Amino acid sequence: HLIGTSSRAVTCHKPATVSGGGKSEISKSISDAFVFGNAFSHDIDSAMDQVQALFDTDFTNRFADASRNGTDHRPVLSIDRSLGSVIKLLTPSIQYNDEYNAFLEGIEPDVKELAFTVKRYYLPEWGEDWRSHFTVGIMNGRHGNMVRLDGKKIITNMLRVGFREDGSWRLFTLRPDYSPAVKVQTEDDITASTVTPPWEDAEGLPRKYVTNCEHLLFQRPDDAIHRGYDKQAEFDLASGTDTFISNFEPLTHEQARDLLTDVQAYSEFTKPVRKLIERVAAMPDDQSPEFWVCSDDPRHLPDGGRSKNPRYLQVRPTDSNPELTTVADVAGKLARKLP
Amino acid sequence: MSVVERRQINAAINLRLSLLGLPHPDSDAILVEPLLARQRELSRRLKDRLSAPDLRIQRFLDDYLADCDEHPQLPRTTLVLDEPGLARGLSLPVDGDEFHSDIVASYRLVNGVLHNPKHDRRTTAGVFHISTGGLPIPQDKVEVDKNVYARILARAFQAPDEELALPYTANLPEQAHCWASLLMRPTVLPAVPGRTTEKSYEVHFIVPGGLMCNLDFVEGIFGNAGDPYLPENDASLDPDSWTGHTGCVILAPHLTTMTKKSLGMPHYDDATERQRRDGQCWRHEDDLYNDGKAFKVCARDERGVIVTVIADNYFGYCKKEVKTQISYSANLLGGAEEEHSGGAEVYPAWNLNQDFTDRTPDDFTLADVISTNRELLDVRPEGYAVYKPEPNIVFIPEHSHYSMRTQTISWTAHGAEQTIKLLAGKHYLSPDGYRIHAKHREMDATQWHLIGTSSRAVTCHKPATVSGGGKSEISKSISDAFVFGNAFSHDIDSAMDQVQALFDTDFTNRFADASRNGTDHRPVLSIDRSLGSVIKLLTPSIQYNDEYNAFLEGIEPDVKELAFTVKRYYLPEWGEDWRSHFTVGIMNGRHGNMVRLDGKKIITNMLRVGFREDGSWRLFTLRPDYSPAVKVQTEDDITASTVTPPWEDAEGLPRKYVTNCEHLLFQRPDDAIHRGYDKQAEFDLASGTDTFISNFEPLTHEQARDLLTDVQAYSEFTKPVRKLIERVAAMPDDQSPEFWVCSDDPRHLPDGGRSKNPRYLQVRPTDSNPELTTVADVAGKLARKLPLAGHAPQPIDVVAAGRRNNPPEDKVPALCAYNPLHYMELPELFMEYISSMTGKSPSTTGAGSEGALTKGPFNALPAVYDLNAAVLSYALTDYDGWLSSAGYIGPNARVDHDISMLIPELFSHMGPNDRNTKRLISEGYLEKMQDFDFDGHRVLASRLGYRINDRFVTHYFGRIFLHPDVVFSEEMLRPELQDEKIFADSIDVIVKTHQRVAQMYFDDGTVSLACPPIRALLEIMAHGASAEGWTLDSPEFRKLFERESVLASDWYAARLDAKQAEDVKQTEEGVERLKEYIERPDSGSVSARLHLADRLRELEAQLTYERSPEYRRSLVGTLGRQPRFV
Ligand SMILES: [Mg+2]
Ligand SMILES: [Mg+2]
Repeated sequence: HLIGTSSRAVTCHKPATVSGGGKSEISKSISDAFVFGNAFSHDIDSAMDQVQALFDTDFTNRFADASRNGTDHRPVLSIDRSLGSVIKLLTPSIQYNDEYNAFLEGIEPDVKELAFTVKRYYLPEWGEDWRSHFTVGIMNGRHGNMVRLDGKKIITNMLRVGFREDGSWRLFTLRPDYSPAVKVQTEDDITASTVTPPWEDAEGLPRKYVTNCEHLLFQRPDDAIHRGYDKQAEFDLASGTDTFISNFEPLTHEQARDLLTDVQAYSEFTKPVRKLIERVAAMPDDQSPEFWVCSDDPRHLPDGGRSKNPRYLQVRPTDSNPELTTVADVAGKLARKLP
Repeated sequence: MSVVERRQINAAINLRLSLLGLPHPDSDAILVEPLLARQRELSRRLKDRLSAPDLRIQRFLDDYLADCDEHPQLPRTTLVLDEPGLARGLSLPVDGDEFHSDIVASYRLVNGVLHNPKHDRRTTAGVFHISTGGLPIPQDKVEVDKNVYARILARAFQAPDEELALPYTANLPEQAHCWASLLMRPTVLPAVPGRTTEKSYEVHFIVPGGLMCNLDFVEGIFGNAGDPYLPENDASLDPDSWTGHTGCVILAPHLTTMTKKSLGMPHYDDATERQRRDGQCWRHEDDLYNDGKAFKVCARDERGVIVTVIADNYFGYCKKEVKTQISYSANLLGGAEEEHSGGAEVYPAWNLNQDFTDRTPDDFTLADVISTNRELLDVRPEGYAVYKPEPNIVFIPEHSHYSMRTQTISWTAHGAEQTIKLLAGKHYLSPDGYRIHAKHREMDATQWHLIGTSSRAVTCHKPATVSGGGKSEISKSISDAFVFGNAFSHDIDSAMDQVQALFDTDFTNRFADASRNGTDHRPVLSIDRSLGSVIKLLTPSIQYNDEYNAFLEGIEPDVKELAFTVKRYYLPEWGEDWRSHFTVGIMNGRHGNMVRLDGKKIITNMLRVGFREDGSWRLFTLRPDYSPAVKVQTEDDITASTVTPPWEDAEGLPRKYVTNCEHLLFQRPDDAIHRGYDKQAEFDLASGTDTFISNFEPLTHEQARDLLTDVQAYSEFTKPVRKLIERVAAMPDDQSPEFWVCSDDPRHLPDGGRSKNPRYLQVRPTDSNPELTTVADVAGKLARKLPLAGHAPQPIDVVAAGRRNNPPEDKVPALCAYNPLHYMELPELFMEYISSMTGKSPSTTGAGSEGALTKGPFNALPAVYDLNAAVLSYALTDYDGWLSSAGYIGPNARVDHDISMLIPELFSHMGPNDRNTKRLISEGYLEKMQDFDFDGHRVLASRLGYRINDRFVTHYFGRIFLHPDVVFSEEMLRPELQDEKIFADSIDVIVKTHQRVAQMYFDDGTVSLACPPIRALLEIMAHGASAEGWTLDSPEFRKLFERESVLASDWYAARLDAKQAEDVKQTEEGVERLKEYIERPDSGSVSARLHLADRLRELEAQLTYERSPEYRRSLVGTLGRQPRFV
């Protein structure tokens, strides 16, 4: 699919944030927080009948301003109607009548989600027949509930917003047209800033401009002890050769050869760490370096546990990914008619 | 291949072209030149001297064609391909990557070599021509006059220059024109210890240089026998491994422009009805031979020399001709068969979850395994051993404990508990061969479990299977067919409440044998109770009592599956709070329905069994403990087999032993055009660099770069093809090879479409995964208490022929009366084998026929030879004839090959007694097909034999599927419920085809050669009754097929008398051959090197034994030899 990225940056500043308030999280991409589910329907044929009736609805007289009614005649599956257009069309709005907003409230959330799904995947090659591409599977002769597109299950994107009291996740579906925002990190821990009138207009509203005083970030991969979870730290710690690492346990060649055949723990690491364990395990005992660090083994404390403050100097995201940084700079300059 | 290997082949090629005086590239030479000048001069003094194999061929032609206008003489000077690889290097220009002639387009590829012949497809209509003057000609073949054959064979050696041009020199200032020859030794009789020596016949391919790619093709399949001029390669000087038979194949596409008139064939007015039927006559003087269509002409008789000329270069003709000549040698040799079959040694496997304790019987100990093969074992101090020829095989003491959680194997030895690490990639063999290995799931590399594979092979054999009947699927692994779904629950709380109630059930008083009650007190979630135990615990069984099986039948299917899921994933760490570990997701504030283990969705294994009428897949859940059976492929297309008393017991019931005559498999990846679908083909076509590929489109570097940037198509390929496209895209324009082949782009046809016959030569699975083949052989020998070193063949266990079915269409006949699995007694089985009906090419009377045992187009001999030996291989062995269904079950239940994949898994989970058809019938698992009236006409449905019922499905498919009672609907088990008319029409088509095929045996008179069983069957098929008035129901007719009848018969002893007489004749000929050769004065040097002195004494010892009545008694239980060929 296509991703559209606005060139209009909304630069966010997260100051004066206590420990555990989420200072570094503001520049961390939300794509890794994605949870993937499927679409479930207790009765797909009764659901597609309401979707078909919803498609056959005359949406032209929906606006609160009378001058706007009778101007938009695009059907829902029209090529001239984007996926976002259909989402706004079926969302109660101030611009819509009470006649229409009351009608929108009466649509089942199961039906609204299926209507968006048909819109997302409709191909004009299908013509009038779109129901034949949306079925439910039959398992052991019994009808299933997971909606399928040409046999294949439909995959939905979700994010967690808090936990229930019983500990289970509160998952919520993202809009079909939502895509993770692109973040260009500008600050992490030590920030130098200034306030001036805007550099492009001395008579404008003053602004704050910041830079990062640090060229390497002193990261604490707390949850890297859970193999496969902290993907970034696992890549940072395994794929480098000059990484400054602190509060980790020094591991030996034989320890890497033992972990290589620890099939459970080995299969849980992300691919960068699995590669690192392979390379170390293949080293003869006379080949240097003598030690290596694994992302899931912090420094063993003499008491018995392990250090809760593992650390390493991380290359800044804008330097490890200079291309996307250039794209944002070029795009942001076009947005402001700047050379 | 490496650049070094390619320069060595080119160097060997240059030496041989220089010996023949032919032009060759100019690229130490001072060193070999005096040797070359010497060998040339020795060669011109002996010029036009024929090698020993060519002498047996030429002497045959000179005598067989003694009364003809022409007396064809073989090419006296040829380019002899005495080493493997030469034909590969010669089939492409030395300096270029592309070659074009009027018959082939050849390309050097990144992933191998590509050869597109003039015709992309094989045909059968009027293709097999047999010369008169030899053995009888079947009714379906084209009859060619002996004189016309001589004129054809004479013109076959008059080849034009363009056809003689080697591809090796196509870009050189001067080209090399020559004939090329390749000697091969294809297997005809397999080796069975103490029973038969592996015997092969000898074939000599003699083709013009422009057909070099055909020599590379057959050399890869059947091997290279070397320089035929050397005594080491003379089949007659080692007669114990020779069948006494010689084949010859000439390829001459230029024969397609012969006129019938120039060949002296009669005009249509002067020709007989057989000649008019066969096109062996002309009308206009411009009429081409065989009306321009492809053809091969063939001459052979009882002497054992078959000479075939093929006028088409499509590679299928070459391998099928070798198959024909192997079948020709088998019928003339006796005691052997050539089968159009696939097969595999199938070892059943189970998912053993996390913990398993070894259960080795008392007659199997590691102490005995060590002392029997201690020169092969490195005994470790902890008390286990490692197989030194393959260190990944590890022999574990009996009664050991396997744990996946702690990842250990523990036992007691040397008065101490021993613990070793359970490694992934090792094969832990119990003293009886039972294998434990660690594996992670396909959809979750972090989910690990133990796999247990039985060392007790159920060796499956799939013969007489028409095209589309699933012949190759018998050996394909069912792993890639797995469909993965999730666990579903309408209400997980109420379901877990019923599961907890189920766990707190008193299960100890469950048995029908009341003395077995009160003995098992293990809870459901006990460590001492296995996952399979819980499944057997909740599965209705005849071992349980009436009240308990009713209690089980009252368990809802969801609760039963959830109970198994709780048992599958339960951990003793959880204690008694297992409920909290199973929940459903809350999405948008609404409770979901996917059962989740600690938050993660549970993944379930499923298989498709057919399609609904709307096209949707019929998915069915597998038992948690089901794992795909291990399949060691043994056959595919060309099978040499024999029937002897078991090699471990001369008094035992005779068995069949098979081997594959092919070493590369000529695969046709039909569905490779659907990217990602055919994972095996896509891996084979992309991961290689030496693959022989045919009927694919040659692709350029630029086309790889365009495909690399086509995100949709590129992402749909499997990773191997994606990696190949990446590599070719990175290639500059100055880097060779210039071409490559993509698995989804077959050869583009001149008429717009693409070829439907894409082909490549596949390395056999037993050769591409040699470690697993070693594992099965070691495990199988331990299961039989045999030493690890030595040939230990496994007999066939199950014979499950496949059958293609189809619903009726406007011109296609109804062939859809069979249900998933039929059992046929010998009479009904051989009406199927004789007919081999298929909906493809349906004639005017019913349906089409592939001939007897599907060898119709691959048999130069009367089919009745095969039928006599085939009927004996079932009567002498008590082999049951099974018949699986493919394509359709009735007119409306399409199943494709879903059931073909299920048959090996089904039988592998059935023991010997389970598969015994006499108790299956008497216990109500097999229903006899009954005749019925329809529109006043009696529908003879009884010819279909027996079919499985739902009791068979519930009991034996219940060992694979979680809910077996729903895998097959009633319309699928009793297909007449779909449409009675279409069912009656199918039987009518079957009965009418039985008539047409059996009648051919009367038109050509070969029915007079049939044994009494086969003879009366043909009379019944063709006329409605035998000469004695017998129908299929008559007890006198059916008793002819019983074992005690054939053993006590005179026609069987006559086959055993003929067998002993022919073996004595071959040996005494081999004795006179060696005596003569050693008594030559100049042959003393080779007698010392080849140990011909010892070999002659072995022959004379073999001759005395073959003459004794002791050898005649050992022949009882074998197929014998055809007593008369006319
Ligand atoms: Mg700080
Ligand atoms: Mg075949």
